[PDB]
Amino acid sequence: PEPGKKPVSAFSKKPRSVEVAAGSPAVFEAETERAGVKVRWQRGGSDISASNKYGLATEGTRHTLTVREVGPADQGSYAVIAGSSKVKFDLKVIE
Repeated sequence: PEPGKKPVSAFSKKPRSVEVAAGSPAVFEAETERAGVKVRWQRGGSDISASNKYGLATEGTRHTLTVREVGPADQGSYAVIAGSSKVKFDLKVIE
C-alpha cells in the first residue's frame, strides 16, 4: 500500500500537464517551495535551458518554461527538477 505522508515538498506549485497544438505556443508554470534554487528543465530527449528554440522565465520562487517550438514530436514526457525535489509532467500535443 501507499505511504502515509510525503517528504519535504520543494514544489509550491507543480507544473500541471497542458495541451497545445503543433506549432502553437506552450508554457508551463512551476513554482518551487524555496527561493534561490535553480530549477532545471528537461524534455523527452534532451535538457532544456533559457536559449533559442526555448525560453525560461524565473522570478524568485516561480519558474515558467515557454516553448514555442513545441510540435507533434514534443508529444513525449516533460521533466523538471528543482534541487532535490523532482517532478515531471506530460505534454499532450493537439492535431
